[PDB]
Amino acid sequence: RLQSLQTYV
Amino acid sequence: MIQRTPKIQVYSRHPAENGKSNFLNCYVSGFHPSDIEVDLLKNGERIEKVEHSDLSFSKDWSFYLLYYTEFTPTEKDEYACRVNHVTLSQPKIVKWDRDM
Amino acid sequence: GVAQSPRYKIIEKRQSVAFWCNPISGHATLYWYQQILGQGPKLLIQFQNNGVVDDSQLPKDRFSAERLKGVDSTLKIQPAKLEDSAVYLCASSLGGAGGADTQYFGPGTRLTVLEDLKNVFPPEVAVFEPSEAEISHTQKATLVCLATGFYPDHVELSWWVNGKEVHSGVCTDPQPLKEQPALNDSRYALSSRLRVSATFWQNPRNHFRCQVQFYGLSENDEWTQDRAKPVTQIVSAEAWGRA
Amino acid sequence: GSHSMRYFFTSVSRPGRGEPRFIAVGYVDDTQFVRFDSDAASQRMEPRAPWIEQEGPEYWDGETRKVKAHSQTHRVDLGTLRGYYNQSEAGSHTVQRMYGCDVGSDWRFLRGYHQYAYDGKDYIALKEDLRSWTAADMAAQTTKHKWEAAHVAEQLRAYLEGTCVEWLRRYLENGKETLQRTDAPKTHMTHHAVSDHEATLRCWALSFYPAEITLTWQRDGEDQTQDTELVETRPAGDGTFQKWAAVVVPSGQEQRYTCHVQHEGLPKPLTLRW
Amino acid sequence: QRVTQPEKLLSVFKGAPVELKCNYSYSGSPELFWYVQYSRQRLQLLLRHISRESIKGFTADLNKGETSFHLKKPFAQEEDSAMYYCALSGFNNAGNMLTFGGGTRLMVKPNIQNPDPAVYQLRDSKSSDKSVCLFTDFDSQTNVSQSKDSDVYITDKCVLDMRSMDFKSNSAVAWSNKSDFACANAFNNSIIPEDTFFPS
Repeated sequence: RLQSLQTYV
Repeated sequence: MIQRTPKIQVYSRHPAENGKSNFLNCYVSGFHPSDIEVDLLKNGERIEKVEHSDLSFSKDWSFYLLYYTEFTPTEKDEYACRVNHVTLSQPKIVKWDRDM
Repeated sequence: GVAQSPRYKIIEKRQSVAFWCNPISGHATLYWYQQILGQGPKLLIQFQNNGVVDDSQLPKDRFSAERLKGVDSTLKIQPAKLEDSAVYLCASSLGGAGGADTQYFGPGTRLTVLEDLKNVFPPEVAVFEPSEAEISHTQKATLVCLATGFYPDHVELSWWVNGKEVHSGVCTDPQPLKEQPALNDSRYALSSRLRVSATFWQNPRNHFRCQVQFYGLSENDEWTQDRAKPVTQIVSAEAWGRA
Repeated sequence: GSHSMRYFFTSVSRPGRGEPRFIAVGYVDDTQFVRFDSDAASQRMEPRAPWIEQEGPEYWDGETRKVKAHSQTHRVDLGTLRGYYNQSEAGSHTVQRMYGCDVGSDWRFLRGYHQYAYDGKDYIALKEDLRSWTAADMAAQTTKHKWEAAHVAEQLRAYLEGTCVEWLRRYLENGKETLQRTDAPKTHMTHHAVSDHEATLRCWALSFYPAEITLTWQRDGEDQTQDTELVETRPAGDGTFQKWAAVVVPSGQEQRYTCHVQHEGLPKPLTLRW
Repeated sequence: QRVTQPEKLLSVFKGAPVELKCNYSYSGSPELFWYVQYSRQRLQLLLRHISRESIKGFTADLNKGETSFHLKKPFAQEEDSAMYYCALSGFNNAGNMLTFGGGTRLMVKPNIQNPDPAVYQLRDSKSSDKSVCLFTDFDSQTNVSQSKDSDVYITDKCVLDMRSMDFKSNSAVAWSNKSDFACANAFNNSIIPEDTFFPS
């Protein structure tokens, strides 16, 4: 399963 | 902007037997960036209908890729892998040897 | 903090309008929210850098937004409907995780869309002096200010004593009531209280003023009728202490 | 043994020639099970191993929507990263992200990791406590400050210690026949004359899994990493792996050399002589 | 990303316990927030689940069985009077977008130590015999109702703070321009019988 949370640099 | 040179290995999925259907591999690893050109050659000519693995990479961020195609080794048929990359002054040929 | 302009806006329906938003310096996520009366904020559009992240709950038929350089953003309604009357809030985040982060909100833009401008009225303001009975009973003096007959509900009331704004001793109705509750276009009224010591009220050099800022029409709105055009304006009323 | 799950994200800008290219793969141990390529036709997460296909359609709708979502954020990241380094809009740049969880022989959480890379250089990594960041340069400090304020690590620690290992165990049980096997290496040795007084001995390990293996040469029983040659372990392309190690020895002396194959599918290490 | 705040209004006394409900319905991965907006102030963050933090005496605990994130505090204060908003960041939506609940107004009634309920009459400072009536100095238990006459206007009870004297007081105002309206017959809801009606 992929992690859900969308992060940005 | 970093650059790494691809390492090349040409080999068969199974031990070679003259006249026996097999798979010819060209494993390209350790390179950066990702755009790379890889052809499998029969008697010096590009083999069409070559598949390759999905792009991935190692702990140190360099990518690796497996190119492969169905073939039947004969004793006279030469086989090779030809790779071009921004880290090479000219394409590199690695010939398939039965024992490497 | 987040900046927004303008703070209040009256327009007629089928007209257009543009809101402006300046995020906190260096914030990569920007949001436009719509907050209708009695409801929570509802997201209109979310930007990361200059790109749109979430367009979904945005009426594309009439709403449009832009953040061309990933800094400030403009939202537009063309054309406006009555149902668009709401508080429009923009907000921003540092941006490392979009909305999964603290969101910092601007002050908002209270938009009021009307069937026509002819209903708009500034307030009348009147101060009522403290009663002698209350003085006698409590040795405190309560002044009352009424702002009456203003439409729509676009007022900020403040008290000014000897030329300073005062906050201690003050009580302003959080909401205004309807002057005739039957009507749709009913005018509003509002009250506020300033309570001071009896000695302060008994000093005839002390000057009290009640100040109501009204937000009505702009210089550009067409005005036709015999009464004065009800533009943004400050209406005050004063009283002096008396022995 | 130990087991692991890793995801790999790569995104490559190509200015003047469309959106960046985004590829995602997932592994369990040394076995790929999913892939996604933002240029491929299906626009879907796709299975690369037999056991994952019994998840059902909701898994694939789920994973496709998420992988598409993260394809957009590495797209944005390429824009942002070019600003942080004030590079021009003309050049092609790449972004990589890796993360995963390790599990022990009792199938409990061992460690977790989550790291980011820009143009093949370390940019930011989650430290081993899963609570603080290793940032390299000054542009990374910004990203570190953004992620610190966002509590990204707390969110990542919850995934790595919960969702990740739980789904690893799920995969480990559904893929039992492929993921929990041990194929002992088939071994042989070849001998090639080089000069009239030197000769190459090659020790071969074929058809072994997992990929960890040790091939060592000894002369009269003492380890000899002098005149040797040891190639990188390579995939056979049917799920198994391949390796060899060679030494050049003076002819007439081949019987003094031993190759020792260490692998988990081998109850006892293997000595081979010519 | 449904976020349900069931109660619109919560009214408690200073020093009584506070529980603002919040339930949510989301099939994915959520992050939960509470936001607060004090009057004439900006919407602002109160706390975040994953910070495991307590803010301004407030705690909230995520119950995943009950899908709740209730905001709790054992001793309510007057500075706590504000609007509260439950919010859900939904990780399976683009940009982990945020969905707010409907809001709950929190009113913390003050504790009037020395009540002295009286109704007064005030006269206008400009044009004559405009005048209004002020019910003031009643306890927080006194609720103020409107008037049967819809041409008499009556405002809710409102608390002012004379901080230099440390004195709190409630007040409510009624007026009418109906020229025969009296302060004696203005606040006919349930006031205290000890109410001081100034003589004339």
